[PDB]
Amino acid sequence: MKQYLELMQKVLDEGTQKNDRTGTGTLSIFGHQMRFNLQDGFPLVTTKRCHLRSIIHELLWFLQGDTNIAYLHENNVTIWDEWADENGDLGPVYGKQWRAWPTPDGRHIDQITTVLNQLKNDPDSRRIIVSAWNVGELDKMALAPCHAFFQFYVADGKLSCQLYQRSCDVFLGLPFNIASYALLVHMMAQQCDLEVGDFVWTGGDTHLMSNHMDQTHLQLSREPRPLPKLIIKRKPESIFDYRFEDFEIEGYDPHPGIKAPVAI
Amino acid sequence: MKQYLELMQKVLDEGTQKNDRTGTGTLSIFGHQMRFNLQDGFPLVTTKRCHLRSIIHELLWFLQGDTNIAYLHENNVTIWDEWADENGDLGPVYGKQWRAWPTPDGRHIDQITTVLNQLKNDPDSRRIIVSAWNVGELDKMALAPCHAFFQFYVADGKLSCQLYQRSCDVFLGLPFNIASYALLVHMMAQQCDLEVGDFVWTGGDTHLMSNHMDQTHLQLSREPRPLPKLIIKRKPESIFDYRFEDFEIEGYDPHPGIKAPVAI
Ligand SMILES: O=C1NC(=O)N([C@H]2C[C@H](O)[C@@H](COP(=O)(O)O)O2)C[C@H]1[N+](=O)[O-]
Ligand SMILES: O=C1NC(=O)N([C@H]2C[C@H](O)[C@@H](COP(=O)(O)O)O2)C[C@H]1[N+](=O)[O-]
Repeated sequence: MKQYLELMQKVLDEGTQKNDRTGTGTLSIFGHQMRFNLQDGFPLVTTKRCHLRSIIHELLWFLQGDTNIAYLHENNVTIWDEWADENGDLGPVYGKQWRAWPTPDGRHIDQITTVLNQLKNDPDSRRIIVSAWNVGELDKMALAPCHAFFQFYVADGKLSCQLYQRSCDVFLGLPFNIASYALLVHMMAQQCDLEVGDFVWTGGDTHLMSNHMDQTHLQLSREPRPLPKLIIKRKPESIFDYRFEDFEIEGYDPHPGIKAPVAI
Repeated sequence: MKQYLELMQKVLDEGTQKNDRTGTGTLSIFGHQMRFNLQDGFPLVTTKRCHLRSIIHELLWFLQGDTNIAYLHENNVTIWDEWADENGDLGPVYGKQWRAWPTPDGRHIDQITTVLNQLKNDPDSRRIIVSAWNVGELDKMALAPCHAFFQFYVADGKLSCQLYQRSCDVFLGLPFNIASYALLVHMMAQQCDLEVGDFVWTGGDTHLMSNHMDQTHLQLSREPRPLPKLIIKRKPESIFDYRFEDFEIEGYDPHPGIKAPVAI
């Protein structure tokens, strides 16, 4: 996508050399924002093939409040394996905070239901927020949430969403994060009887791994194809009742996949 | 300031009419980002006079973890009066969350010290964050934090900071929020022996009150003057040992003040 390739070029042109915790260098910029009109099409990167199957399953898993990879395994989704312990536990990561944020007084807050209530009963609210950044539980998480904080917004029958992503691997992480939040906006809009508006992506440390220079050059040579169209085949009675087969992507014609290897 | 006046014009040109909880209309946009190179000067709005005295005292009060207005009163700062109860209590707002975020296991997390540790011992960290968005304590706050979440970043001996502000009154609130965070970046840089980099402001619902049309037109007619220079007169031994008189602003020559009235 146009916005994505401009970010990619901007990191190459403007990134400063920064070490990360792996020891691999990165090229890094701090602070960037992009916007996707969801009425223009589903924002799935076309300049390299992205397997949507994993994105969907992960999102459904988040919404269940599940932090054990067992569900992902039933479906042969392995994207969380490197972080899981022998039991398949990740600690209180994303889904746990979305659905069951623990308070000092013994409650567990369902942030997803809260947001649905607000969208339905107080759509002009400037407080419609989900946070995964639970300071008291960070130590226990396999890793700190990258996509940390998001806000919904309703104007003119349109649902928009802004994500604050503290840390972003532009090559491996970003394509997947944008699709995942766009899908969530579509499910939220469906459940609230609203139209989709904008997805606004905001980045903190937004970086390319230094061993991804060739892959980045390769991708930047490719021309974006038209965006696909997301189809939702049914309206469940709840945001928690979606199933994998409810979603269809139409018109997706990507350039071939690019493998990007990682250091250990 | 240039960036500020462009935001102001952009809300007028692009804002949609949105009601708020007061009942006053707003003109609102969702998602905006601006950047201030702090080496170019202190970002205090010149196209209307801003009284820095209040900004400073409020910031020192935040850093104390104090949520009772008593300290502000000793100094005849009244900006929090409309929200305080008869005892002068605000509930567990900003300062309480910065200095003493309560965990379910009975701890209180000092996020300011945490950030200082990281800046000194692990400056490449992509997790150097302070959040005021404590989901379990929102109900008890006089109001939900507007400036909710911020991230620090170190590259090339320069300290940058990004603020996510969920809700922003462009006329009354914003000038004051930018100065307050720029001052914090200067104090943090001083304590960590770093140079100042960028302050990146990111907005959610960014709005002008509909009864501020005349004041906005007036201000937009004015030409920005050069930015002032911040002077810190001493280096305290701790981020908690700053005093009002440690700060001086040099070269500040603003156009006259503009009063903006509010509905009740
Ligand atoms: O969804 C995600 N998107 C991402 O881009 N990441 C990336 C950003 C970083 O390159 C890395 C996390 O490392 P730290 O930022 O050091 O925690 O993983 C994180 C990630 N995740 O852990 O789920
Ligand atoms: O620092 C601040 N900056 C701001 O711009 N505000 C503004 C944004 C809104 O116009 C209003 C808060 O109302 P809600 O967004 O409805 O909570 O107050 C909030 C504020 N504060 O409460 O400290």
